[PDB]
Parts: sequence; structure tokens; C-alpha cells
Amino acid sequence: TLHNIITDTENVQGSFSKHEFQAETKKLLDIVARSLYSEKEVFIRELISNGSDALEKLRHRMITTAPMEIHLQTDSVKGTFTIQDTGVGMNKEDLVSNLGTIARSGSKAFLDSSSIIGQFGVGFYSAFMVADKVEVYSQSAEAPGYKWSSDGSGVFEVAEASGVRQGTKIVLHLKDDCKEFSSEDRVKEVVTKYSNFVSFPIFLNGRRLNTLQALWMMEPKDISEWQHEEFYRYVAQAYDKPRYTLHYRADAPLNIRSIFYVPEMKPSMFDVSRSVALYSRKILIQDILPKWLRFLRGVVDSEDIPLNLSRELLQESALIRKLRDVLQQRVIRFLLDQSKKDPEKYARFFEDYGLFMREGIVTTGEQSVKEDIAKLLRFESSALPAGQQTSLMEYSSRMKAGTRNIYYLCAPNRHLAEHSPYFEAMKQKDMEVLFCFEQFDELTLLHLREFDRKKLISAETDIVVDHYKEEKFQDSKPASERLSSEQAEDLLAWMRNALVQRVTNIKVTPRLDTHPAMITVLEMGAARHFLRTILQPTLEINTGHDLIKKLHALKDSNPELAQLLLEQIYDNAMIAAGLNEDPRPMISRLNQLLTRALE
Amino acid sequence: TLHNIITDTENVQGSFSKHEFQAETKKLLDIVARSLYSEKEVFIRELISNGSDALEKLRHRMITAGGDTAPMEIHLQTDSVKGTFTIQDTGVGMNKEDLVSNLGTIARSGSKAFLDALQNQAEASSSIIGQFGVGFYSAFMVADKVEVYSQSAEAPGYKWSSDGSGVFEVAEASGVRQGTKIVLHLKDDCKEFSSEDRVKEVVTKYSNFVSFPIFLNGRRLNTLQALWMMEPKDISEWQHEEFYRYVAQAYDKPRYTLHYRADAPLNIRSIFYVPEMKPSMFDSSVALYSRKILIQTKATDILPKWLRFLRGVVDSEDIPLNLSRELLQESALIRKLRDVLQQRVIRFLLDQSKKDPEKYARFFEDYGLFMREGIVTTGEQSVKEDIAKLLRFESSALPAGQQTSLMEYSSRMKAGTRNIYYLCAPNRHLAEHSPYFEAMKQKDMEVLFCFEQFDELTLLHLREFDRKKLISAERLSSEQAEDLLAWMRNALVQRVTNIKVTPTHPAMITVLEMGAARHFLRLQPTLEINTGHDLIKKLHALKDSNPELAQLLLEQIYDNAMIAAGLNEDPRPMISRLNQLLTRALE
Ligand SMILES: Nc1ncnc2c1ncn2[C@@H]1O[C@H](COP(=O)(O)OP(=O)(O)OP(=O)(O)O)[C@@H](O)[C@H]1O
Ligand SMILES: Nc1ncnc2c1ncn2[C@@H]1O[C@H](COP(=O)(O)OP(=O)(O)O)[C@@H](O)[C@H]1O
Ligand SMILES: [Co+2]
Ligand SMILES: [Co+2]
Ligand SMILES: [Co+2]
Ligand SMILES: [Co+2]
Repeated sequence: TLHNIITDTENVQGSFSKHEFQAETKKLLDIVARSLYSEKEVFIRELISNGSDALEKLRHRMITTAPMEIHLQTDSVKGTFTIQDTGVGMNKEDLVSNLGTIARSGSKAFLDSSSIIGQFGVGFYSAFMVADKVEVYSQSAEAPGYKWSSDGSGVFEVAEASGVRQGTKIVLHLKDDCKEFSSEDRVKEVVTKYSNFVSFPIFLNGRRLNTLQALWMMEPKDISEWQHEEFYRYVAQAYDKPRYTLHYRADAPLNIRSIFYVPEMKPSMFDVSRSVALYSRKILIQDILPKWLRFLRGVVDSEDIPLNLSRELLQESALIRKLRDVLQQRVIRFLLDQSKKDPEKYARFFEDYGLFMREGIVTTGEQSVKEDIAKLLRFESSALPAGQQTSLMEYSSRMKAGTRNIYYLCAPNRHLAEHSPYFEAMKQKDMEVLFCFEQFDELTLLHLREFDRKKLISAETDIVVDHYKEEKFQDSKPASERLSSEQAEDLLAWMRNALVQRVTNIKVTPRLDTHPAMITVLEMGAARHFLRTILQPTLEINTGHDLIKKLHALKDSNPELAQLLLEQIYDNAMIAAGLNEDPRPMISRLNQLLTRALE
Repeated sequence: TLHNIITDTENVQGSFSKHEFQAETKKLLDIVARSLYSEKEVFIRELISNGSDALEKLRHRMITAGGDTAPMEIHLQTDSVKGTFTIQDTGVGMNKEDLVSNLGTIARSGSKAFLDALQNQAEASSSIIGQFGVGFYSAFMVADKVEVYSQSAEAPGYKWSSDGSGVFEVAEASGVRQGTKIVLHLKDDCKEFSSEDRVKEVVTKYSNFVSFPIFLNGRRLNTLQALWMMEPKDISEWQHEEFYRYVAQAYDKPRYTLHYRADAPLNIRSIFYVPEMKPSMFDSSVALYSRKILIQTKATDILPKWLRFLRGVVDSEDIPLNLSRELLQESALIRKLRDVLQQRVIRFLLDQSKKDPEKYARFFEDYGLFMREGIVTTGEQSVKEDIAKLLRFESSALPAGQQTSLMEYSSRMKAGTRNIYYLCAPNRHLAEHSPYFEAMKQKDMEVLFCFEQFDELTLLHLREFDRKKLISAERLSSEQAEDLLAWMRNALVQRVTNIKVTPTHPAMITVLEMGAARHFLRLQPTLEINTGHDLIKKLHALKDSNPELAQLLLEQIYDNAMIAAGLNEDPRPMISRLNQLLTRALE
């Protein structure tokens, strides 16, 4: 039933010849020039890094004055890119060894700090992506200037040159394909993109470039609020200022140097339907954050993320997942700390960004992550004054020992919640009820399902499950102000005839006071969400209510007006339940009822 | 104020000394083994691709040599006790010379030299995957020891073995089957590749559409056919639906299918799907392949951003690949492909609106936000008007629910008409009663009614379409009303500031500026009263007789008009008060 050809049948015969790996050098040069880097512009990043390393070496040799800088020159008339650094330079041996040998890195044998970028020994050859001819003038410290020249076809020549300034100058005779790198504006774009945090001054055609400090690598105390505003505007390409700043450093289990910002501007709803930069040794390298935290701006840097040869890919997908989980938990802890510090400011944050907390809860499969994010949610309570926000953890700490459920109610505003027909039935019990006003709060709590091993249950659902338990409820009005059992059952029989296929059951409830009726569905939250795109509703009436009392008299007094009224009582309860369809078609019927009621 | 040190001051003194470029082979071996890819699991994709190429070379030789139609298979075996991963193909194999040359030399590609000598039309020219010469070394990322047994089809078997540290060994071996067998002794941290389920995940991810059958521990894996390589007619509708669910990881059906084949600027065999299900807040896309091997599960450079709602596959045998085989090189051919594909999809969707306008109306309802996003995002005015051909709006000349396009409108204009006008309103009731729509109606003419979100932002960025700019268009006696008017103006001073009289519904709400209406749905309405309605003449009578009932009645007339104007879709705040009004009315 299985088809396998792999069997241990091979046996070594005689001696073995030992060999050594070889390399096709000319083929390797073509690979680096045509297939290594996915974008041609990164040759500027490679040459600047080499200039930075050469300067870092000279700075190290200054322990035993001279200017230490990088100069870029573009000539559109001759189509040349030129970079010159004032670093250690290279002698006759170093030019042949370092530049002539692929994968040979002098920056490897130099050790023996953490300010060197090169390690692979191939980055220099990126110049042959954009240039047909490359000239290198190098003058070593102490040390006879030499000129290195090649075309990238597998051969180079070296001759002694005079008048070579200390350091190294490299001239790229650009191909006709890549004349854009003889443009000053284009070259300045690439420098700002990849090399904006170099530790040495960079000059472009005589003008000094506005390099920045890598704030994420600095001590948080040495960073002012003004410095964070400037950095936020650069990394987020924004014009405002951050309302929250998280500067997170860690060394275990992973190296982390990061800064996250929350914009003071509210998120654009156009951009929400359609964020953080990753760096290494202060060079841009472009997953890191969960989807629901995409509203964060800033920078993440981790020495534990290996880069591929082209310096544009991350190699440890298991570490990125682990990094993302660490960052996620650190942001949750930070946001909770903002709630306790300034709850008024956090109330505006949750109002502008709370939608991301709800998305994260709905789209996550891990229950512990759902509950971690749910700690950020804020609601009102029936046990607290109006306007005072609370949380699920604060609700849990008020629960008695004998309770195992968290009750909530979803209504547009505080007044509708306090005077809801579903909260009137809950007042007969002595449980606290969360008041949730946001449009997607019910969907969120439905996906959350439980918090701290306590089941979430809506007021509407609990009212229906009480029907299948004990009738432990008393009417808010004495029996003298309600219909008798003969009168109520006579009314219920008429209602079932006038509302055949519209309702499943009609019953009298002793749990209402101000409202004449209500609609109950066991899975009310799921019905309200499905309506965002004829079910089996139950109509529960208040026989103590004057409007219901008048309905019983109208079915014999004015039978046609009584049916018109019954339809409006049903519609009012459907609207109040959040289960109404289009409210426009009922306005025509309601105006007809108002004229007839007013004689 | 300038400071430049770059000056032409160098002059060569002496003679040149010529040298050839070198390679530090031991360091380079390490670079190509672990520094090329983003995932170490890639060694499985590389070794299966190499075995496919060996099988392809064997199939090509048999066109002339005429073998016997050997099995031609790829077999994988895992051993979780010894920690080994084994792959064997029944392909063309390698003698001792080819083992030392191909395996021992970095960037040496025998498949590349095979491709160069083939006739450019031969079948094997478009299906051989190798070219770089480094893919095999990815095994040393996951293995401390690599052994290769190979038997060529000529005349002796050989064993090639190495640890990946500069040297390798070659010896004669007996019992070596025709083809190549590679045994990887997995490192401790890469033991997962000795697990059957893990190997099956990698094969499915990258090599699911390899031509030749693939066996794992005696069980077949690649059962799916590359549908994009077939003739569009020879593909039935049920095959597209089943292939769509696989490529899109979906569970519905495609509402639109575009099977696109072309040869310029690149060879392209592609299949695009539009899902039948709407996008949701809780949330793959078009994958890129090359010679049946996955390059990117989410292609980035081939389609514009606004077409990210499309699902499916694009395969190109000659697109310039990055060394990592998970990226594309920067190429003018790839930039032209994106423009060709953009025009192709636009044309396809335009043909669907002619083929089935009702079905296209449902499509534009679900995915119109991507058309609108495309017009705002792109910078070329020519592609703005191309995407604008897909836009649909309502009109004042057509009844409600009927749609028209910008081209399906520039025709019905008058002869001397260089302008076209639109009105972005929440709904039709507000648009038909907009004071600016009356002005655009007195001078004949017709206004587009735009109700969708960002419809205003779309037409503003559109500026001009079809060489024509888009310019926004922005019984009760004789005088018993003022006694009711001034009473109505006073009872709701905080809601409206203008209450008029206009000759079913007792009253209606109108809004002056439409920009203020959408701000309210996230203003100053004009309550227009009719003197002839019963509730209005009843409100005038109850005004002084029953003041409590008159206040509840006025509030209900106001709220009912707000509902009829679409400015109140959740009438929950009124239910309790309406119940009090009904009770006091039926005394
Ligand atoms: N501007 C320079 N001045 C002095 N020495 C240099 C300069 N550029 C390169 N070198 C030397 O030549 C060597 C060639 O480096 P190459 O750019 O090929 O790779 P790398 O920078 O060592 O490593 P990577 O490939 O990771 O960038 C370097 O190790 C360095 O020692
Ligand atoms: N069965 C086989 N498995 C792997 N390589 C083989 C096989 N038969 C022949 N070869 C040769 O080994 C060479 C090494 O290829 P590799 O280093 O992976 O780079 P590429 O695949 O791009 O040529 C191939 O070009 C191919 O000619
Ligand atoms: Co054995
Ligand atoms: Co307690
Ligand atoms: Co000169
Ligand atoms: Co040819």
C-alpha cells in the first residue's frame, strides 16, 4: 500500500579522494551585480557603510584631530557618483586582498567596538550594479597612493598614484541605465532613507546633510519631550506630536531597542480600511507588531535578528514571532499604566483608538491574548455614577463569592442603559451590569466569551434563561393595577391572532415597570450582529402598564384602532431591542396611528 | 559656505599590475549556506527543485535516446530516531566528474549550461529551475553532514560526502540506483525536519505544483495541478472553484475568473479571481510563481495596491529573480507588467459590466472602495480615468436604485455641454431636496447623485474625466401658521433655526450643505411644515388646549421627519417618549 524506493543498499568501494571546494569567480561577480540586491539604489548604502567602517577604524587608531567625514559628489554632465572618506585607507596589499577577493572582509580580521557594519566581504561589489567602471584611490595612514580600477568582468589592475588624500575616494562611472544616481535630489533621497543615522558627517556636493541621532539606542532620560516630537515627526512623516511615547529597552530574552508613538491626531478612517521601521546598526532594513497595533509609529531594533546577504531579509521567523509577543505584552502593560496615571487622557485614547483593541480581540485565537487586550477596554457600570468609566478587572473585584458571571448591557448612551427595559428586569436581581456604548462592543464581548474564568452574559440573554428556571420575580405594581388572569389571557389570545407569523410566543412578564413590552431573543447579541447585513422573537407584555391596559379595552372598543396600536407596540419593542429593520416604512403607519388616536 | 574635499588631484605614476578577482571559498561556502534565505526550511525547496531538473534532463534525453519511461519520481524519507532527512530522485544522475564539478564549485550550474545548449523552444527550456549554482549548499544550513549517492546513465556509482567546512570526499559506491540520493544528518536545532508533518508543510508551501510525483515515506504529496499552465478552454468551471479555494485559502466560489496568458514583456501564465464573499474587518492574496515554484505567497511588484482584492496566481518563467528566490529584481519588464495587468483587469471588469450589469452592480457595491482608493492613490491622470470607467453613481434623471457610469452620461449631455456635475449626499431624499440641486435643475441639466463613502474624495482627486472636469454642484387658514410656527420655533430652539411652510408626511427635514450632513452621521436642518396635514392642524389646536400633549406631538413630528430624511437610523432614544405620547393620546 506504500511506494518507497529509498533503501540502505549503497556501500563504499575502495579508497576515497579528498577534494576542496572551489568557486566560479566571474559567475559570482555577475550574481552580485544582477541578482543579490533587489533594488539598485542600495549601492549608496553599501559605500557609505564602508566609509563609516574605515572612519571607525581610524577613530580606534586615534588612541595611539584629522577631519572624519564622508563626501558625496554627483556629476550629471559626466554621469559619475563619487564617495570619499577620510578613514584608514588601504595600501597595496589591502587593495588587492580586500577588494580583489570576494567574501574577504578586512573588518573581520580587525576585531581585534560594535560600530562596524561590514562582515560578509561582498558589499563593495554592489557598485557594479550601477557602474561600468569603478576607480578607487586609497591612501593608508603612515604607509604611497594607489589607484584600483576594474570593470567587474573578472580582472582588476593596481598602479601607484600621487596626490592621494588620506582615506579612500571611489568614482562610479554610472551605466546609461542608472543615470538617476548622478542627480543630487535622487542621491539625497537614498542617503536619508538608509544612512540617516550615520555617526559621521556626510556632505553632498559641499553641503552638509542633516543626519539624525538614533534615539532608540540612547538613554530614555537623556531624551526630552521635544526630541521625541522631532523624531516622531520624522519616523511617522507627520506634522503633529505624539500623545504617548514608549521607549522600550530589553536584553533578555532578546535584545530590544525600540520607541513607539501614538499620534495625537485621531486615525483617518480612510487609512484604517487600507507602520514601524526596523533597523540594524543604524541602517534601515525592511511582521514585527500584531495587526491590531498598526496604529503605532516608531522604530524597532534587535541585534538578535540575523540579516541575509543583501541586508533586506530577516532570517529567524521564530524569533520575530517571539519578538512580536514580547512587544505586544509590553504595549499592553504600557497602555494600562497610562490608564492609571491619567484616566482622563486614556479615555480620549480609547475613544480614538479603541476600535483596534476590539479588532485584536475578535481576530485572535488565543484566549489569554483576548483577555490581555480586554484589560484595555473601558465601560460604565450600574454600580457607579454616570460618566465614571470602569474595567472588567474592576468589575471582577466587586463580584461576590457566589457569583460566576459578568453581566453586560449594550445601549447607545448612559440614559438608554439606565432606563432600558432589560435593565429593569435586571434590577430585580442584585448583580452589577456593565454599560457598553460603542457600536462594536457587543461583538467584542461575544468573541471574548469569558474573562478571568467568568462567563460573559448579556442582560437580554439572562432574561430569557430565567424563563427556563424559577419564577422568582414580583411585579413592580400591586395586583390591583394589573389585568386579571382572565383579562390578560383574553388579551394574549387576541395578540397571537393579530401577530401570527411575526412573533413566536407572546407572554406576560412581571419584570417590567416603565415600558409596556419588550422583545426577547436568547441569542440577542448574535441576532443584532446578523442584522448588520423574520427570526423567532418573543413579545413580553406588562399588564400593569396603562398602554397595555388601554390595549385590552381597545380590542372591544375600537378593534381596528387596537390592531393599529398593537403593531406600533411591537415595532417600538423591536426598535428598543435593536432588531428593527428599516425605520422609514413604519413612519407612515405611525402617523396614521397618531391621527386616529387624537380623534 | 560650501565644503567639498573631492577634487581631481590624483595622477598615476608607474605601470599597472594586473590581477584576477579571487574568492575566499571557505567563507563564501558559509555565506551561500545560511545567509541567502529568510527561512532555513528552504533547503527542501532547493533539493526538490534540483531533483525536478534532473528528471527534466532525463525526459529530454529520452526524446532522442529513447529509454524505457522510467518511474521518474522524487522520494522523501524522514527518520526521527537518527535525525536524518533523505531525498532521492530517479533523474539523470551524476558521474564522478559531474559530482566534483557541480557540487564542489560554488556558482557552477550544470543546469544553466544545459539550458544554454537547448533549442529555445524545447519543453525543458521553460521548466528547468536552477541557474545560480548555489542552491544545493542550503543543505549545510540544517545538516552537520551531507552525503550524496549518484549513479549516471552511461557505461559506476559514487558517494559524495562533506561537512560543509571547506573540503569534501568522493568514493566509488555499489548498489546506487539510477539517479541521485542525498542524505542530510540534521543538526540538533533542525531536528524538526526529521518529522513527517513538518516536511509535508514545507513541500506543500513551495513545491506543491512540481511536475513530477513526490513521495514522503511512501505517500504521495503534490496532487494539485498547476491550472495556470493549461489552455483556458480545457479548464471547467468546477476546476476554477476548487483551485480558487486552494490558492485563496477560501471556502466560497469565485464570482469572476480571468485566465490571462501572454508572452510580452514577460512570459506570464496567470489566473485571477474575485471572491464572491465580501471583505470583513476580521482578517492571502495573489501568489507569484516561476516555473511552478512559489516565489512569494503575497506578490508585491506585479499588481497595483488597489487590485489587492484579487486572488490567484501569476507565473513567469523569465522574470528576473533575486538570489534568495523569494524576491524580484528591479526591472523595467516588471514595471511594464504591472501596467499591462492593470489595463487588462480594468478591461475585464468593464466587459463584465456589459455582460451582466446586475451582477456587476453587486460587485461594485462590495469592492467599489478599491476603485475609489485607486483613483486617489495613483498619480497619472490617464489611469485615474481608466479606473473611473468602473465607477457607478445614481442620477436625477434615473429612478432610485439604478446606476450610471461617467461614460454612460457624457453621451446623454446636450450638444453645447462641456461640464458635468455631481452632488455627494447621504441618501436620495436629501439630494432631491438640496437647495443647490434646485439651482442646477432650473437651468435644465442633470446632476450625479453620489451616496457612497469617499465618493466626494474620489471625484475631487479625479478632477477631470473624458477631457471634462468634475465640478461639484455646491388648509390651515392663511396665517394661523405663525402662531404655530413661532411656537414650534420656540419649543426646539436647540435643534433647528429655520421652520418654513411648503405646499403624505406631516413635515420633512432638508439640509442646506451636504458636507454638514455626513458630519452629523459620524448641522442646521430646515423643518418644512405642511399646512394641510391633519397632525399639523391638530398640533395648532393642541398648542393651547393640551400643552403637554402638544410638546410630545411636536417632538414626534420632528423625529419622524428626521427618520424619513435618513438622518436618524436608530430611533431608540424616542421609544420611551413615543410610548408616553401614545398613552396620553388614548385617554
Ligand atoms: N572606503 C574604504 N576605506 C578603507 N577600507 C575599505 C573601504 N571600503 C572597503 N574597505 C575594506 O575592504 C573590505 C571589503 O569590504 P566589502 O564591502 O567587500 O564587504 P564588507 O564591508 O567587509 O562586508 P559586507 O559585505 O557585510 O558589507 C572591507 O572589509 C574593508 O576592510
Ligand atoms: N539529482 C541532482 N540533484 C542536484 N543537483 C544535480 C542533480 N543532477 C545534476 N545536478 C547538478 O548539480 C548542479 C548544482 O546545482 P546548484 O548548486 O543547486 O545550483 P543550480 O541548481 O542553480 O545549478 C546543478 O546545476 C545540476 O547540474
Ligand atoms: Co547504510
Ligand atoms: Co471579593
Ligand atoms: Co583629472
Ligand atoms: Co537561445
